[PDB]
Amino acid sequence: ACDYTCGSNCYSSSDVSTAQAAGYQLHEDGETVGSNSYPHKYNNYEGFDFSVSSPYYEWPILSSGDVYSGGSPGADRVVFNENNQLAGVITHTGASGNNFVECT
Ligand SMILES: Nc1nc2c(ncn2[C@@H]2O[C@H](CO)[C@@H](OP(=O)(O)O)[C@H]2O)c(=O)[nH]1
Ligand SMILES: [Ca+2]
Repeated sequence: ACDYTCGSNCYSSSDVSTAQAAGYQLHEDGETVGSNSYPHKYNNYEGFDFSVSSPYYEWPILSSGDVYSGGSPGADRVVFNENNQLAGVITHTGASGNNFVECT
């Protein structure tokens, strides 16, 4: 069974924790990756009821199981805070335009 389901993509906790770690590392180092420069702040315009505090940061998680290193980030994201706390897993799948919805 999936720990997180983003549209048709299925993630375990281990996929999440690996993505997140990659992301937080760049963050800590003040480096970015991709044309969209990940990781970058997540404003929470959506108003998700996250249980950890802001600031929030978004980082792609890939259905391939690989760590994001550039190119298309797909639709799914991990959201972490300043404390390397998992805020949640979100996606553009099933959300209009460029909005997000949560993975279930
Ligand atoms: N929809 C949305 N986009 C945000 C938010 N904070 C920053 N953005 C950025 O604005 C861009 C337009 O959605 C996004 O790129 P991305 O979602 O394709 O990765 C996202 O990184 C937020 O709270 N909601
Ligand atoms: Ca996996």
